[PDB]
Amino acid sequence: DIQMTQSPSSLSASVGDRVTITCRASQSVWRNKFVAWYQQKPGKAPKRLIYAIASLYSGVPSRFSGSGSGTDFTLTISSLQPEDFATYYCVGHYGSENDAYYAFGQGTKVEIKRTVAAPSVFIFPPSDEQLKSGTASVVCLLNNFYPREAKVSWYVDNALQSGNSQESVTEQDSKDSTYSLSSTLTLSKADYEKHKVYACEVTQGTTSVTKSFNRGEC
Amino acid sequence: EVQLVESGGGLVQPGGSLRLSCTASGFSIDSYGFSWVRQAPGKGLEHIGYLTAGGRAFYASWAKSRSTITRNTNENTVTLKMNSLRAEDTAVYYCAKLGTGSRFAIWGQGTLVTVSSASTKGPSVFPLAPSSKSTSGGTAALGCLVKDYFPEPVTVSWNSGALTSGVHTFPAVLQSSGLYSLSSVVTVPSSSLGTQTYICNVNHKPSNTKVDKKVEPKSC
Amino acid sequence: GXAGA
Repeated sequence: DIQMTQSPSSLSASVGDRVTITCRASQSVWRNKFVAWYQQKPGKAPKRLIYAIASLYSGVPSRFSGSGSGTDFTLTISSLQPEDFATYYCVGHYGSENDAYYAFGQGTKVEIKRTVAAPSVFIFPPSDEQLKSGTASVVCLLNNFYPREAKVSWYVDNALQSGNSQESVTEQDSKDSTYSLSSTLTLSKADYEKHKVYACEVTQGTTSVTKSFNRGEC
Repeated sequence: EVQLVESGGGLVQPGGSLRLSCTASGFSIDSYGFSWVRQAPGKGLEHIGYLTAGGRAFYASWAKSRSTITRNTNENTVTLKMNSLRAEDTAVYYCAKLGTGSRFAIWGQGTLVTVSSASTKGPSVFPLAPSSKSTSGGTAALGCLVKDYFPEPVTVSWNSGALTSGVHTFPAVLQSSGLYSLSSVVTVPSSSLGTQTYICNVNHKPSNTKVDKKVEPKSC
Repeated sequence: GXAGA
């Protein structure tokens, strides 16, 4: 089919930085002209900023500009501002006189660069309330760290766990630009009660921090 | 003013069908071509098909066999039907004039379609109790584990909205059971654990359930 | 102005 690609997929930048996002279509777009750029923020619908390659919609800051031709297009942000950290999509129209299609690029997430920050790490045993129901959720919290990349590993009596955990990460914080991460280890009540030491290990670069509890010991 | 009001959506069993419509306000549906677009949770935008201004529908190859896009000039609507739906068709669905080479652009608000055999069910809300004794330099972490609800979404507040600073409500995960699970945490001073009450307010409008859970410190 | 016209 038709396919569009943006470079990069992820970008960390600072306020005031010049930003360039490229978009290449697998074939020339309609009239070499029908490409728009959209901006999307978490939990929000996509907002169009540029159309027909280079035209800005009313109210769109002049720091945004668009260029390119045929199969290659570029979004430029001359001086990145706080309200510009978001995901950007190029979108192209294609077809013939009896054909009409559209395709999106995969999106480019523009996040805000900041100082490295180690997480505060907390580990929660399953609540007694939950254990009554026969399942044990063990929760490891990584609070307010940077960068987003981190390897969380669970250990039960010093045995690496695999396949029995799921993980979620917040969007970058509006105030301090950090991320937080929640990882839940799910075990039967039976398995949980056949072991003592529960440990969540966070590795970021040259540092691993392991936080532990022993079942029953407050 | 000018609007595109989207309706329908909700739950679809696997193998079933969705029907979504958008009603134009302030302009005539015949005047422009409109696309249907979707976005699975945490993924990118995806084009489904296009109904030209002339009234001819074309579809992305992946969607052609299951999708029909029509318009009703009398009622000023455009409509999307997709059948034989599967789990991966779970997404927010939008109608939109994309405006790639013209000045007019407009989108519907989006509506969630969940494709699953799961039955609607409110959450069980368990405490993530803070230790009475801090082991993290005078701060305590606490929260609520919002487990085994369906479908999305839930909202979480703390102390009826009075506590926002330091709160992190995490995106839900879909469990192998087909039910969702999310946690919501806040960090606070461990010295406040004796004096301050902490209650998470969990709303699950799909099941018309609200759960308020007081999270108390862990003793011993 | 769009394709398919």
